[PDB]
Order: sequence, then structure tokens, then C-alpha cells
Amino acid sequence: LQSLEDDTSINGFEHIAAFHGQPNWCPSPDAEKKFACCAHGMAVFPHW
Amino acid sequence: LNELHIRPEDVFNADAPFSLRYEIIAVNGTALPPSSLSKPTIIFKPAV
Ligand SMILES: *[C@@H]1O[C@H](CO)[C@@H](O[C@@H]2O[C@H](CO)[C@@H](O[C@@H]3O[C@H](CO)[C@@H](O)[C@H](O)[C@@H]3O)[C@H](O)[C@H]2NC(C)=O)[C@H](O)[C@H]1NC(C)=O
Repeated sequence: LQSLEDDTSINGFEHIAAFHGQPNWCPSPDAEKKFACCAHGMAVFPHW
Repeated sequence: LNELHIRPEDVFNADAPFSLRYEIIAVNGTALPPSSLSKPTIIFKPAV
């Protein structure tokens, strides 16, 4: 965990965690308004 | 358009000739929204 969190690049723990927050690429990275893909209440929540 | 095998007159033609899909890619990879830039246009140029 120490090594992973000290890492900063695309392998960084910070980015692997920010998948579930900001910055946002959801639904598509190119959109006027962006959200997070934390699919809540939908039928793909356990899958994700 | 020549390798696409579409003659220039086909642009004027009442048939729907084609369109273009543009997209902007940032240096760091985070593609910007297409709204940040205007709509490209197609110009014609006759012979002299
Ligand atoms: C990767 O590149 C993109 C664009 O090429 C960078 O996005 C730019 O910077 C920020 C996001 O980091 C955004 O604009 C800013 O938003 C904040 C939100 O409060 C605002 O306060 C600032 O005044 C600014 O407007 C936006 O995504 C973009 N800025 C633009 C389009 O003007 C992004 O930062 C880059 N990421 C890295 C890690 O370098």
C-alpha cells in the first residue's frame, strides 16, 4: 500500500481510486456535463 | 475524397454526399468537449 499510494502515475493508487469520483469521464469523457460512474441503484451496481 | 471515390460534383449533388466527424484530443489525453470549438464547414473551389 505504501508503494502504491506513493506512486502518482496512471498506476497510482490516487487515480485507481479517483475512478470513483473526480475527475470524471462518465458517461463519455467528451460531454458538456460530466458525472461519476458510481452506478447507484441501477442493475449493474454489484457488477461494477 | 478521391480514395473515398466521391467526385467533387457529388458534393453539390442533391444526393447526400457526406459529412465530417471532428474531435479534439488534449495533450494529456483528456479529450475536450467538442463544444469548445466551432462547427467546421466545407468549401468548394472551381477551376481556373
Ligand atoms: C488534462 O488536460 C485538460 C485539458 O487539456 C485539463 O483540464 C483543464 O483544467 C481544469 C481541470 O484540471 C478544467 O478547467 C478548470 O476548472 C476549474 C474547476 O473549478 C476552474 O476553477 C478553473 O478556472 C479551470 O477552468 C478543465 O478540465 C480544463 N480547463 C479548460 C478547458 O480551460 C486537465 O487539468 C489536465 N490534467 C492534468 C492532470 O494535467
